[PDB]
Amino acid sequence: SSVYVPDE
Amino acid sequence: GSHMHESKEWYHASLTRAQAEHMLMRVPRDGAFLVRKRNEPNSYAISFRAEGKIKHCRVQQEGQTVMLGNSEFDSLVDLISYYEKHPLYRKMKLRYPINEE
Repeated sequence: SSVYVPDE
Repeated sequence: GSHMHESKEWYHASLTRAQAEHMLMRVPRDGAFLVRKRNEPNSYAISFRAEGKIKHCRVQQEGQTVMLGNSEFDSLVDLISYYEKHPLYRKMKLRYPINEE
């Protein structure tokens, strides 16, 4: 459930 | 070079996400950043502060190169050098490295 900056 | 980040002060190897956020929250400043090795194979994270919030961006090591989104670089050091000069997230650039103590 780690939130990262969205891919792409 | 492929492993040149291993002697960079902004690289923290297996620092955890929580440890990275703790460091970024001590004296918060937009543009602050560090790089850490994630607990997944061939994976790193840039942990940084931009526009008043703390965020994390995944970087993939693919063979000899690294990828951030669709952008390929020869190495992590080259990636970090580029994002000191050009924005990483919105208009924020990497400016204030959090150094290993």
